[PDB]
Amino acid sequence: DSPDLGTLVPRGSMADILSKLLRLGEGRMVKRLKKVADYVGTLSDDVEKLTDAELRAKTDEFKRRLADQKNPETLDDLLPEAFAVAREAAWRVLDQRPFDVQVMGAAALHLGNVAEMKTGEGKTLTCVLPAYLNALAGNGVHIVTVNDYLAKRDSEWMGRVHRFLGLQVGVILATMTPDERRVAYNADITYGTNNEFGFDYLRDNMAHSLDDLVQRGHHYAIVDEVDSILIDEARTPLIISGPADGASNWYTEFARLAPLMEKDVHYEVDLRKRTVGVHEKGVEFVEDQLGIDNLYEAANSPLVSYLNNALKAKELFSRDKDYIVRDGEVLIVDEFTGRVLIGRRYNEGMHQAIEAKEHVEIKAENQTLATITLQNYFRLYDKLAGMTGTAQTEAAELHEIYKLGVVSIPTNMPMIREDQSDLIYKTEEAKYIAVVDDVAERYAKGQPVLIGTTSVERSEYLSRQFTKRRIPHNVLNAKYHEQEATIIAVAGRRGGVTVATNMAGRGTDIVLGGNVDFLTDQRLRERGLDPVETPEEYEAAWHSELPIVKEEASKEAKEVIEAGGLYVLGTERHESRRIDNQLRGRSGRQGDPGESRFYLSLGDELMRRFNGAALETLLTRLNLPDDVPIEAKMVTRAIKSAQTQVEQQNFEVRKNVLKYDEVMNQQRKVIYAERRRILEGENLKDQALDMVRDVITAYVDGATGEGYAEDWDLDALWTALKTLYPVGITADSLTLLEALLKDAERAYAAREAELEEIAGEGAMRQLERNVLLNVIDRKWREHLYEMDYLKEGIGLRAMAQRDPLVEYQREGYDMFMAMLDGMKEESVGFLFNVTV
Amino acid sequence: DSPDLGTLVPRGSMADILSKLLRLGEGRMVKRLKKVADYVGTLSDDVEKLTDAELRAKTDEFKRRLADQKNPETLDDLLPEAFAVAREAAWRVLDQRPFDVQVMGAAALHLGNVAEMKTGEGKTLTCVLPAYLNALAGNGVHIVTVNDYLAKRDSEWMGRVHRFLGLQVGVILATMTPDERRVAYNADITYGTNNEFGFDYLRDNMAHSLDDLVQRGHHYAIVDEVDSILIDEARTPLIISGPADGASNWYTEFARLAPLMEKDVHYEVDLRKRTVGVHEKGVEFVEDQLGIDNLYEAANSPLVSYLNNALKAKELFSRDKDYIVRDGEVLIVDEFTGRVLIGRRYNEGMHQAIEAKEHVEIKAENQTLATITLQNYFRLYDKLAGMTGTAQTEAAELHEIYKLGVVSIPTNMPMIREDQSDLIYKTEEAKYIAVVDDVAERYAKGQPVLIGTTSVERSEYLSRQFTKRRIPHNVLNAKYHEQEATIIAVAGRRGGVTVATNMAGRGTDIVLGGNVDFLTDQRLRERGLDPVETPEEYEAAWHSELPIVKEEASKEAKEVIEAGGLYVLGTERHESRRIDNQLRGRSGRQGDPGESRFYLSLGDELMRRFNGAALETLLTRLNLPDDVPIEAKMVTRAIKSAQTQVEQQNFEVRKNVLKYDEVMNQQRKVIYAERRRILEGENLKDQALDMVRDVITAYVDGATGEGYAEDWDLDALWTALKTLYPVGITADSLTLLEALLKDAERAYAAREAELEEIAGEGAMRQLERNVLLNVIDRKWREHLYEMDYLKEGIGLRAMAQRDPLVEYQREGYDMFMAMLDGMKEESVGFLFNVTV
Ligand SMILES: Nc1ncnc2c1ncn2[C@@H]1O[C@H](COP(=O)(O)OP(=O)(O)O)[C@@H](O)[C@H]1O
Ligand SMILES: Nc1ncnc2c1ncn2[C@@H]1O[C@H](COP(=O)(O)OP(=O)(O)O)[C@@H](O)[C@H]1O
Ligand SMILES: [Mg+2]
Ligand SMILES: [Mg+2]
Repeated sequence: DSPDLGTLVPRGSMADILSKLLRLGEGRMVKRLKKVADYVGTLSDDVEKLTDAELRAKTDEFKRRLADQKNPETLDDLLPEAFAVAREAAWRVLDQRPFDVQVMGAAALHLGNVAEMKTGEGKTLTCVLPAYLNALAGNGVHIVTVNDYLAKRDSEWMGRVHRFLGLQVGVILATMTPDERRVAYNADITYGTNNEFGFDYLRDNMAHSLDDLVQRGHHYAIVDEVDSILIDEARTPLIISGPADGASNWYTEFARLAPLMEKDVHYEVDLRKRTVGVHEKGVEFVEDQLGIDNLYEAANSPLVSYLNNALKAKELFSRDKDYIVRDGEVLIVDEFTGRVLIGRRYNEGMHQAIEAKEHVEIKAENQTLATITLQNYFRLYDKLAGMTGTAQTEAAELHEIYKLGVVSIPTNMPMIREDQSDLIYKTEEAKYIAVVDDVAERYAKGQPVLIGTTSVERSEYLSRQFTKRRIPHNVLNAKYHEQEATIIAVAGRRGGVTVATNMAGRGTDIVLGGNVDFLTDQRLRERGLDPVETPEEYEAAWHSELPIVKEEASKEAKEVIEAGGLYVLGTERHESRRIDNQLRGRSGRQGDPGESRFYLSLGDELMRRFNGAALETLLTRLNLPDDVPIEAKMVTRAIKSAQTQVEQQNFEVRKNVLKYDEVMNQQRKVIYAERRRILEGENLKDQALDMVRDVITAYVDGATGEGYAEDWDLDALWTALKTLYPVGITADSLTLLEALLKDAERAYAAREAELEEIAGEGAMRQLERNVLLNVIDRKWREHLYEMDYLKEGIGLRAMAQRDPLVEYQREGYDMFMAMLDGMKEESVGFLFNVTV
Repeated sequence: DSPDLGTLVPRGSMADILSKLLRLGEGRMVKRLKKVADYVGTLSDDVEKLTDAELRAKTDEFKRRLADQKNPETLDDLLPEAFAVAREAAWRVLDQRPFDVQVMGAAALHLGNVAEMKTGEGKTLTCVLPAYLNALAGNGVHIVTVNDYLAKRDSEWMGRVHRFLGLQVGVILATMTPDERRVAYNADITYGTNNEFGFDYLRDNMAHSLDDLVQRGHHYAIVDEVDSILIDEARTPLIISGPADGASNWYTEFARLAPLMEKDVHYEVDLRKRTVGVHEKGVEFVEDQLGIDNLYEAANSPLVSYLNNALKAKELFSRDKDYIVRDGEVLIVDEFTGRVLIGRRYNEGMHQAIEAKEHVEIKAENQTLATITLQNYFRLYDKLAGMTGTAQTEAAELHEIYKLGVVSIPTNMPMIREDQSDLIYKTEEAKYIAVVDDVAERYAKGQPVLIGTTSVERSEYLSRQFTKRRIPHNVLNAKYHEQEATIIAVAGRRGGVTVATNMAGRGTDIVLGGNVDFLTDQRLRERGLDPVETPEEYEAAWHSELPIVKEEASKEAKEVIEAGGLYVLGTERHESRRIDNQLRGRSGRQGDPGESRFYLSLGDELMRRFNGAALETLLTRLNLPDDVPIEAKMVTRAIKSAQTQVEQQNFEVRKNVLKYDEVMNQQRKVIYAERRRILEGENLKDQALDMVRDVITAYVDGATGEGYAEDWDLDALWTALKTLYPVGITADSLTLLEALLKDAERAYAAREAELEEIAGEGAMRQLERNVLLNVIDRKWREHLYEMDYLKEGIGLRAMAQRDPLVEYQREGYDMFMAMLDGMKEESVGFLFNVTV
């Protein structure tokens, strides 16, 4: 809630107004970013006149200035200086100085927006400035790319600038161990994919020791290719699944024991209150049958809950009345119509209790162990930003889900690509002869062509046609990234013909005459050089190799420009207009001439999903020859409309994935926070004592309600608490909650001192932490297994009278509260009686 | 507009009130209809004491009473008596007496409604009363059934009753010649299919001589199976198509000739007007090249138009500016977009002229020669009625399209069939072993089964199963109707197993024990007897052997009854709920016990067209086994919704077929009427002269236009007139509309006399008829070809900013008026100049 008169960088309250007018198309924000970039530009001389050592000393100066409480400075205060330094460093290291528009993009990233910068504007380097600046705070910065090849290349390439400025830079990769990740997350800047960041988030919240955590918070994430990651990939959650590792053998054991026990001798049934109470005689019976002294002595084995469930199974649920058994499944039926309520299961281990009671073999299964959606993962960061060539069409959603604004950064040079209209054909057969014809003409003239398809199979067909017309070309199937980048870096040379299935070679700019940085780096690699493993040698060869590559390139650029620039030829439409435009974008970077054009057909995958075949019937009936392009409003509408439906379907999937994830995101916050407390070694004595109180309170309550006299049930209450803790007073002594509470409170004091007797100095503090973590992990895993089934089956309730999401929340939250209550009372049980 | 107090048969004002309350479900109509049946019932003694002869004579009595201009009586007055006579007649002939409820249905038919009568209620018989009554009027009655086997069996079966009462009954069949047809249409009652009645209508309106007409008007049609014919079959029109009859060789000739002709020597071109005029020298040139004396001398060759078109083609239309040529197609392109205006051809034979000009092969083709939809066909009758077991679900459409009301006739015995709710399975596999088990159990109990499927290939798969299970059975594939009747007639016998694809065996009632009538007829025939070829002996055999047949059926019925009556097992749903119900209705006729049930799967054809796949892989994930019947308000909803959508789609196709047909139906009423005038011999001197008058006016109109002084093209006006007729006043006669018309009339009076010398009195009257019919048929055909193309392509020029149907009408009527104007111009041309 700040002011803004004569502040260069906009602060909070002004920054909002500026984000508002973004969505309204007014573009005042660009005027501002331009003012910032300009200013940074006037600091050029200051840094230009510095020594390499003196430029590197700037980092320590900034840190110093950010810790000064006598003379306070914020990252926002340091932005102009820190940018100027990074900009001059890049120039010295890479031999490329961030353009005025890169500095604009940079400031947008620092302010927490998506900078929309076209293909070829230099997003990779633009990134370095806000990354350097925010790294100074010492909390770490995550840069997200779309695959491992790219995270590795950026971290290694920009890492040179950061390491020069004295920062450490790490990557996380799929192949890396926990130890290796820990080091990478300890760097000042960490590159990686959404897969790696989120899975490490998920693993961390499963870890059984604080030493094993790999990440260190979610401070700032800059998402390269935001639309691919935050929109497209967000349709699908991150899931860790594994063996349910259930209590199958205890279920079986208690289904076996339940019959042997006798009604009203060993246990009581509250016919009315839906409840079973184990008697003194019965507790002994089970104790004897198991060779056991107390029902809570075995770690991770809640025998009380198993027993009670087996008895509830035996007495309160009737086969053919309440459920039936079909093919190894317990299936719940309704009242006295008795129809199979497909999907429903019983709760809190009751279902497994019944399965065992009906001698059903109990299913060894896989289950969810941890999840999060990309949306809720990235929502974790205190600051979020992103870069892409295409974001304005995703703006509303970026703003709703992520609170991310989108700024269109002006292009460095005037964009002059000619983007041609679709050529539409009645059949695939005809489209491809027209495509191959074009390619053949372009190739004769030397103009490099990029052909995009949408399946490997179609790319392979085109490959075969090119081969038969004798046009040499490569096919890139989005399979081997480093390999394919190698081909793409040279795709913009004369005679270039390159087929790219799906968006293959993403992230490697197709620079006319050859991508100069890609190739310099590549020559350096084959000579044994490495930005990280042999940095001095790498840098010194870079400075002499770059100028040579640029020449034998670049005069080649002159020839390609005359040939028309890069020709982009699309073969079908993608699931979105956006992705189509991404392909067009590969041509005409940095002000180059270029042309783009799609060739479509009524027999394309997309059109076949919809009305394409009807249309081709029609046109044949109208006598239009196959090789005549179609220009008709109705067919144009039909193509637009097929793609727009796929877009909308995808949007609704995303929206649904996120809706269902919110329910479980609330729940894991709580659970994950508890696990953290324990892993951190917090003193849990008070929480332990509160649970003890909480459980004894509910028991007393639950047997105390009305009548208000001796006319009550003290025998049920005493025996039930007896297994929970060593009750040390009589129902006789007092012929009440406060009484029972001091006894337990002092029985806990007794138990504590026992643990000093056994393992000494604060050993009760360690028993609490151990018991709770074990209890939370077992109970939460079990809940997850139950929640799997609930997601699935709820769909199967949908009507124009009930919203399925409401129902999933009510039942899913009920389940969660019941889980918490059970977590409490098993904890106090084990706390009192578990073997050490 | 008549009264109702004291009137037995409701008419005019009252009948309507009674139709309204029908769509409202009050059933005062049924109450009225039963009052009529009861009255007819009181007349039973009166007809019972009559001899056969006396009863045969009642017909001449009624006929004489219907004609009596002094003691007037209507069909309504005669209904009670004529019905009592027909009833008694059926009893004597058939040995079955119409039930009270059949008489009710009969009355509903006379009143022009659909009588909804359940399967097994005796619709074939019901029909005889209103058919008899209305046939008395002498105009013909058309009874429509669903195929040739049924039209022949009904005509020969009920034809016995009518023949007994002095009437002739005919059938039309697909095999019959026009002479045979004519005889059948001349009978008092005529049976046939919609195919035959409708195509006879199309041919009649193509006929070249009155001798050749087969039909004699559209007086009363009773449509048996109304829902099948007026709803279901109404989605597709009746088309007679054929070779376009090419003027192809003249097109080519004039394309060869146009080039040898010189601008401003042989012709002139008005560039501003899109017009061409052929000079004296040009007329003569063409004449000499064709060895002809006048371009109007050859009947059926409009040489003036061909020439004129060829000359427009040469001068006014430019290749690669107005049109391009592609795979020997002439395609129109716009001014300087140059893009193909797909769907567009040139008008009035200009297109062929262009094809010819470009030496494009003039493709031998097919076109519509005549059409009408079933809706417009049946709208021709003065009175319409119909019968079916299932019509109320179609009531709104019957009422709006045909003004038919729907009356549910109460059933003769209380219906007691048990329709079970559907059994839904995840996979076809599980459904089909589930089905085979039911059938096997039923077969073992002896209970007869009808198993409905929905494709030949599924019936065969089921057959192959049955065989492997050792269950003898028949597959009826809706292919050979008479053979399939033979089998179906005994399907309600013990051990009976009958698989019926689509609605196989439609029309043959599955009487428990055996359809006794069917069997009696069959037994008589396979000894050589025939209701028509051996009438006396057939009848003798019938009264003798029905009782034998009935006795041995019937004691067999009694067994089949013990076993639960007919079991109907549907295997999948049809394109409508109505049809599902037709299949169910085959069981439990006449008060019999019976059971129906469908077995469905998420894998069924119907479902695979929507979401079945998804539901199955869902259910699979919920671990629901395959043999458990799915009982979920979601899956029930899905199945209903899939069928409801196919239903709605059919309905939209039907409503579309008709709207587009309205336009062309109005055009053919006019053309058919014109053709009729000429076939009938009408004196057309007045119209001939009006045409002459019209054309000269039209020329004087165009040529005199505006400007008014000296500036007038008279030379060019005369030349255009000259080719039409021998103008006998030089334009210098006066130095104008009036004088021309008067000269034209004397030239015509001369012509009328020239014809006299060659043929004699009436010579010109016949020439007029011959010339007009030629001109009409030829331009109508051409127009039909052009409308074909118009309709195919109209959809292609559209939006949510224009209605295709409006533009179709606008363009279609425009072509039509231009066609008529063309007919007049050419007719006067031929009238003056044709060779005799
Ligand atoms: N300011 C700069 N001066 C010269 N070249 C630059 C500059 N910034 C980036 N480049 C080059 O432009 C090319 C595209 O860079 P990249 O960061 O991959 O762009 P993008 O991700 O925006 O499509 C790279 O070869 C890079 O070396
Ligand atoms: N009133 C009647 N008395 C006895 N049998 C009848 C009578 N009317 C019809 N039937 C018999 O009932 C059966 C069904 O006849 P049908 O005309 O095909 O009924 P629908 O067309 O109504 O399905 C036939 O075998 C027929 O001979
Ligand atoms: Mg990039
Ligand atoms: Mg019938």
